[PDB]
Amino acid sequence: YEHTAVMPNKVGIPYKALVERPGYAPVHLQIQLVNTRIIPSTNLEYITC
Amino acid sequence: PTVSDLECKITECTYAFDFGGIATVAYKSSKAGNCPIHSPSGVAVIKEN
Repeated sequence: YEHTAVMPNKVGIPYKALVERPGYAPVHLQIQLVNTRIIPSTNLEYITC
Repeated sequence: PTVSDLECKITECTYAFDFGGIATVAYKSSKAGNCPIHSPSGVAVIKEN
């Protein structure tokens, strides 16, 4: 079974969801960010000193 | 055992080709025992006998 939602982006605040599967006891899940590392694509031009 | 003071409560159901409905009954007995259950109407089929 799968579940979808939207979560606000913040490093510390966790996110608690409660999935429902009819004919079954509900289960809750807990997901928490640790990082968000944007990485750009770069190339060198020259150096100086 | 004589059966009286019945109360049937529907918990949850959903129409699908498998048994997707569950309901509960409260009851006041005369004495312990076993006797069958049945639905004469055809709107729903009873999984149990």
